[PDB]
Amino acid sequence: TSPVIGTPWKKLNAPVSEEALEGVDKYWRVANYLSIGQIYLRSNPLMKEPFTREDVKHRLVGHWGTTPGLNFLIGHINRFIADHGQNTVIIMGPGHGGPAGTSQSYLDGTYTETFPKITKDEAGLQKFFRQFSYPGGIPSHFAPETPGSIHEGGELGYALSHAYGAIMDNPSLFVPAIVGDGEAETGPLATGWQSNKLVNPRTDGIVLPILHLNGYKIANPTILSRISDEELHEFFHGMGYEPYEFVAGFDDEDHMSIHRRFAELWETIWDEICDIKATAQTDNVHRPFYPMLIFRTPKGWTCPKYIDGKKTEGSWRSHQVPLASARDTEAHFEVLKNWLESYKPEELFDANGAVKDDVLAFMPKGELRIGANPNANGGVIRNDLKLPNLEDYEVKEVAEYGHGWGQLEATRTLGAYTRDIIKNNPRDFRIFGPDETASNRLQASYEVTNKQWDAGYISDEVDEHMHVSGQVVEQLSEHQMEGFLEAYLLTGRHGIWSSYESFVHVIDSMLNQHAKWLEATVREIPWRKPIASMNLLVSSHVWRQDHNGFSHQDPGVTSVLLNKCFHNDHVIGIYFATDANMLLAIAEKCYKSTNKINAIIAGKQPAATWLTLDEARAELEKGAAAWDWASTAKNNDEAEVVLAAAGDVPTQEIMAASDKLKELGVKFKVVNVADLLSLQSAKENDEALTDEEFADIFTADKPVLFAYHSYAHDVRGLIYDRPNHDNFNVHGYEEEGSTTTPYDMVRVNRIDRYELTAEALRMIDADKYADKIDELEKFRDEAFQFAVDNGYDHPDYTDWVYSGVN
Amino acid sequence: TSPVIGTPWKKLNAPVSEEALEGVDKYWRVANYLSIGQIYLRSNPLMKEPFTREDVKHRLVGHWGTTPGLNFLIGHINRFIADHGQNTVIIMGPGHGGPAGTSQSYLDGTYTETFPKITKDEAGLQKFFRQFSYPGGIPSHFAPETPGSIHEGGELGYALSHAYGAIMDNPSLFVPAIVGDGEAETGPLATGWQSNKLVNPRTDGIVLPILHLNGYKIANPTILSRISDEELHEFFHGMGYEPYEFVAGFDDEDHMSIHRRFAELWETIWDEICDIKATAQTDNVHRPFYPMLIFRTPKGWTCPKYIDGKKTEGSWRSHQVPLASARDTEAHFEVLKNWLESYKPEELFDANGAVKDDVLAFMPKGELRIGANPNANGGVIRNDLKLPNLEDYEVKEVAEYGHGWGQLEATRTLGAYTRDIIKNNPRDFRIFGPDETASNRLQASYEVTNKQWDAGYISDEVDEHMHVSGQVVEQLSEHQMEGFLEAYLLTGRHGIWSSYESFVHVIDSMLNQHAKWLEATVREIPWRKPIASMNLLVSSHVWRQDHNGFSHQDPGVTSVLLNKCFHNDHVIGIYFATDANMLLAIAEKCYKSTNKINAIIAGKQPAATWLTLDEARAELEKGAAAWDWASTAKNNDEAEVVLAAAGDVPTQEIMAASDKLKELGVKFKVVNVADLLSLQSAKENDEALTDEEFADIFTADKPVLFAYHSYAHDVRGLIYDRPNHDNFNVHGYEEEGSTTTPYDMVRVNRIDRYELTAEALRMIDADKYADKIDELEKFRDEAFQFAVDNGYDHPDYTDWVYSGVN
Ligand SMILES: Cc1ncc(C[n+]2csc(CCOP(=O)(O)OP(=O)(O)O)c2C)c(N)n1
Ligand SMILES: Cc1ncc(C[n+]2csc(CCOP(=O)(O)OP(=O)(O)O)c2C)c(N)n1
Ligand SMILES: [Mg+2]
Ligand SMILES: [Mg+2]
Repeated sequence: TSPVIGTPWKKLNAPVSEEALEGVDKYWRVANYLSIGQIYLRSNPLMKEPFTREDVKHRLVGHWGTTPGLNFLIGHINRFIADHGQNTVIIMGPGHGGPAGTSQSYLDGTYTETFPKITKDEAGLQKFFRQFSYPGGIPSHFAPETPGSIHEGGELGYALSHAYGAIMDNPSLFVPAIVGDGEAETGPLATGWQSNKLVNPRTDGIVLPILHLNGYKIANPTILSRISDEELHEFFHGMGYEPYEFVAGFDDEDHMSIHRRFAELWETIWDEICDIKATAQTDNVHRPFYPMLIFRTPKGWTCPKYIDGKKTEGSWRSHQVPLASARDTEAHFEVLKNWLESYKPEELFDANGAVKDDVLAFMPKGELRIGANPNANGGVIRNDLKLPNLEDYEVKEVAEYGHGWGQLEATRTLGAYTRDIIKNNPRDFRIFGPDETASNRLQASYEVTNKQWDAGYISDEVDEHMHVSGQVVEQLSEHQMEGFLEAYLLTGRHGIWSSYESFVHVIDSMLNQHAKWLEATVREIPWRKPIASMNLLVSSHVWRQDHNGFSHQDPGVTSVLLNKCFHNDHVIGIYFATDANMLLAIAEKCYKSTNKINAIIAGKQPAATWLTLDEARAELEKGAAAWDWASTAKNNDEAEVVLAAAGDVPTQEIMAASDKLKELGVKFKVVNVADLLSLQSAKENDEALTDEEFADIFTADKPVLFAYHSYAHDVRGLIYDRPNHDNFNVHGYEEEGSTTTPYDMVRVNRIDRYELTAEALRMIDADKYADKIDELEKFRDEAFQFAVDNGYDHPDYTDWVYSGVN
Repeated sequence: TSPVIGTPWKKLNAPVSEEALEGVDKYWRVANYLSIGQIYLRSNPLMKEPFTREDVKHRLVGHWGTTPGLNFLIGHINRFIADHGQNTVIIMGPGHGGPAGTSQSYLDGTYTETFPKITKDEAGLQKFFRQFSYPGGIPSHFAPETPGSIHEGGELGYALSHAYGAIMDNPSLFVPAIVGDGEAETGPLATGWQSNKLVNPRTDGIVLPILHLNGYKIANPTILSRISDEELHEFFHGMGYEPYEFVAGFDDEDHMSIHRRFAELWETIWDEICDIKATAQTDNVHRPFYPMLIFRTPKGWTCPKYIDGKKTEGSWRSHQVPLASARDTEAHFEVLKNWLESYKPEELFDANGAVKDDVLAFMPKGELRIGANPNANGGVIRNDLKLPNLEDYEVKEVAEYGHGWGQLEATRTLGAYTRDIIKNNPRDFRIFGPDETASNRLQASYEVTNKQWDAGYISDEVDEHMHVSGQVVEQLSEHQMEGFLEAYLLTGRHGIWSSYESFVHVIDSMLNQHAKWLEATVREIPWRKPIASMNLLVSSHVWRQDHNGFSHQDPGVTSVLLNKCFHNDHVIGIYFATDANMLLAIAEKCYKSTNKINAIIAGKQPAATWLTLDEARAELEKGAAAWDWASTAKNNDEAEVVLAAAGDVPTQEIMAASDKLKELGVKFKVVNVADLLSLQSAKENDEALTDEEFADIFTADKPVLFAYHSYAHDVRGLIYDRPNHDNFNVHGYEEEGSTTTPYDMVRVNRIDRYELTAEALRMIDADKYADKIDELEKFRDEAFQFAVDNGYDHPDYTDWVYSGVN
């Protein structure tokens, strides 16, 4: 559960003290000095003479155009957290301002705790300076290695979705979400503005969006900064916000005059937020206007105004590095030396090199710190889900009526299971879906919870299962759902989210980024505890898009997921639910797991059930298993072909083809691969099937016919070094489809039962079976003409039931 | 060039006639009847008795929740185009309202022209009804097979970007962009609202956004419909629009009263647009507020109000199909019969079954029609680029100083070439980039054009190369850039767009969709003429992300591009520019091509040049070629290894390793693969290298060491059936990186020169070369410790120049 920390939502009821703002100004100066020492210096952190070009880095990498503004905001937020005792997580949208975050971690004392070799003295300062963006050092962005970070910020557009996710079901947590003005042009964040219509001020926390409007992107100005102030305020008010505006640094006003002004504006905003929270305890049915801060400052605000006669401060020329070579001229080194001395570090550091005590007296202590806040490290919060007994949801008719029974929909079983998980776990488990929960048949959870909706209600003929609080969030944006769930998991909670297969590509970037958060975490960051897994139910898949057609058919999610399987990280799982029982086993395993991205590919269509629960779990631990009840060959020597399958429709076609093969006396084996990554190379993947086990499943000399859900490229690229891999003949999706009957969909991809039987016959003896092969091939065309003439699939195809049903 | 059609931007200066609105109402009724006959009927289109359940489709697929609103808007737009003679292309954002578009194509006469077997009589109406969403029929969405369509609309969020792209450099074209209210929640379209700050009213056309606010998504209401009207107008005004609002169908007002009211509102909006256009001829430096229409209607507006006691009209229950089974009960069939008779088709069709003449008298004729407009079929507009002589831009120093000369940046050559293409082709070629044109070194085009920017200007110390008109558009959104370019090509123009490699994933969906527009076009749609290719310069690639690090390294674009290579469509090209000359040849070939997606992967870093222009073109036509100047073995028999490469950094490492191999007497071959898809299976890909050519390039028995830009999975999945494929040892990206020196980046991926030399030595004789292998392995660690100690890469690595430089 999310803990209550400090004294939440308290008003100051006093002026901001002068001593605190003294401390805030000194903090800002020292944070800018650290952020510059990191970029430029490799030695001599405190500029003991001789300070020469020997002390400067050979290759200057990093960013400065956002760092002083971030340091300003972070120092003021630190004063605020010390004063109010607020439970606060900062989300840094422009993550390229990494030196700001590392300077915070260093100054609040958490960096030395996490990394003991970076001491708080001259040698520790030298190591801290050298390690930024260095061989064998720390990254340039706001990284998982950086304490106090739940968001990398490298790939832009997801500060707001992550903020609204982090506050969900989390009522005491305050999140200032700093948003770059260039990042605000990206598609994800524009729609992430509208997510205050999906949170409740009573049951969820408060997100304060700080638009960091410094006017410029890389080498280009931002649209928001160059439209009129009337337009900007009108725009933010049309999205349910009260815009506040702060402008600074565009004239010669004294720094204290700026710190004081920001203190009054900040306390005004805090009082509006506290009023909203206090009102929500009585009335939470009508939405408030949350304050949001527009923070207009010059880009690179403390750097030299002009360098080489080019406007540097207040321009895009300060984005990455002013003084691109302070190492190769004497004039640029003098500019750099003057820039470092303009902060007066001589008074901010003591003799031994530690930041002076009066510079950090205004700082929060203990669990209130940014790097120490448990919501930033959501693995220490996390507790296991309390799971219902799986046998309660098993489809038992397979156990007595025989394999292949029924016309059930696989995802309804997961719906019931997830409903009871929600029942056992309220306020820790949440279901997201881009308008598609009821189309993936996960609506059984409406028996115990509602869709959280905080826009207007109009009627009850149209607004069923909607409520101002709920455990089902549903907005038509995959970016929103994925950012919500990722921030939900990163804070310590659990969740599933469902989607159409073809639109998972919309978040290929986001998944990639999350994998990079996991790949980095499992490799080099032990102090970050495991978080829950990102569970993605992929349904309404390529083979059954009757209503939509070719635009909704693209199973390429498997390929993008296969690219993140390296160095024994195991941060990826791709599971194929052949039926409801296998889906139960997969979902149980996935809900128990940690630090992974689990894509469970299950169909919503009426499909037969093949396994019992014990059989499903037994197939699960191996990933691939032989179906002894479907095989006609007792041992590996007898079979004239191995028929392997991965996916519900490929499984159905393999089984129907096996029925026809039985009538011709063909001895074959039947294999089902539930988990794709078990087929990976044994030396590469230590949790994949060993080579002996793989050869036992697939006969070394005998041909293997493989029917696969996605593109066959993904199977062939995975088994390349496996034994008997030359004989594998993968049949997968082949970018051929439309709106048409279900048999046609598999016909045009050469994955129907007739084509599979003909493929197996050709693997054995093309000459002996020539007449039967011809008969099958002309039957495919007759059965297509049947669907054209009559509008539905052939009775031979529709009515087929497996021979193993009693 | 974009043609001027009709009489653009003319005011009516008269009331809308009563006869025209009579026609508009009759059109709306007949369009609704056709849109229902398509979904529900397979026979008896005009309901001659006996009209029985025999006449209804077995499987009812399709959508209705948006179709009557679309028919309303389209009929009114048709009256408008007939009256004003406007050059108009409609972009249908909710593309699942396909029956509306097909009903338009049928009613304006273009459908019979394109498809002669769908006549305009009873049999033709029966075929038109049966073919919708049928085996062997037409798709459900607004498809390339549908005349008058440039946008599929299946995957949501790109109606607005496509509209603003279609009007760019196109001053007489009017685009009403119909936007679904659910689609408006998606991330892409939220930022596509802000694209009126990137178009000029003088040089570009006018986009009118029609928000089709029917209140509901699939099974969920929309955020925009449930916020206050004040908020909605404030929101649209903060984005530079004047909101107009129309509300209809929510009471018992007469249909004519609605058509009249809409006529008046539409002419008011048109007069504001015409005022904007006339003002722009004198003043185009200050941005106007373009009108946008908010079209509030009930979802499924003419369907039965209640079915099964559930609110159907004005609800989300009417999204796909009311009466999910009008075939399986008699009551539902009676509901359907009453629904069809409520339009009074008895007076809309004549005896022979044609739509009556007075129903379509108000319709536009000739080139003004939606299905006949040349901007919808942008292949008939298209003309070839006038290309500068390639030899003008060749890097000639390779020809005299020897291969491997220099430290040039490859993309600057493309910058100059593209600059001269822009010079020869203004107002037909355009450069897009998500804030990254100057970071990919394409800024040479600023010598002949400017960045188009129509927000505010503040200074000239920061606003260089910006102008209210230009051929370089640059917004920080990959969705925006890709939609702009796709609508630019679909209208008949040409373009390039550049991006970081890691963020191309942001548009994996969009590329997929465009490939589906091309796969469908090259297979079954001959009447659609070829459009220019989508040219994507992928730069700032994985191997040289010094400033950014792990968050900016993901070369997975190659994998998603490989999934669209089927059935000899050739709609995909993946090219690796090994140096500037190869880049010139690739870019020339790509600019000449049609109906393709060409990803050109080129580095912006200082890299050596290896080929002359003639050599580069000679490598180009084959895709892969042997470097005879780098090989030490004269024939295929002598070589003890083949070193193949694809990519500038892999090429550099192969060449440096070849230098070390030369010192040990190893006989080897050197191969460079410029085009990835030539390595594909010969039987699958008729334009790939034949099997004999492939075996000639790669020795059958000899091991092949392959250094590859992207993940090795993509190489292994492509050569699976090729000869000698067992001996291939692909070395690619392995998700291991950070901010560090360039040698470290290739060190941690086992793709550096030392590791490649050791790999080749192990392929030959591990025992004989054991000491040398050990020496190489410990040198890698020494050269990494050098970078850690000193901050830059080893002199042995940095200073290395190929031995072939004179
Ligand atoms: C989607 C995406 N496209 C491009 C980039 C490359 N990039 C890194 S930083 C940056 C500019 C930062 O813009 P803004 O939000 O205005 O930041 P600030 O002014 O704080 O530097 C860009 C385009 C990215 N990180 N993500
Ligand atoms: C990105 C994306 N996510 C999901 C879908 C699935 N989908 C198809 S139609 C639809 C609802 C249409 O919403 P809206 O724009 O409100 O349309 P309308 O009210 O006109 O039906 C959805 C979610 C999609 N096409 N694209
Ligand atoms: Mg900015
Ligand atoms: Mg809608």
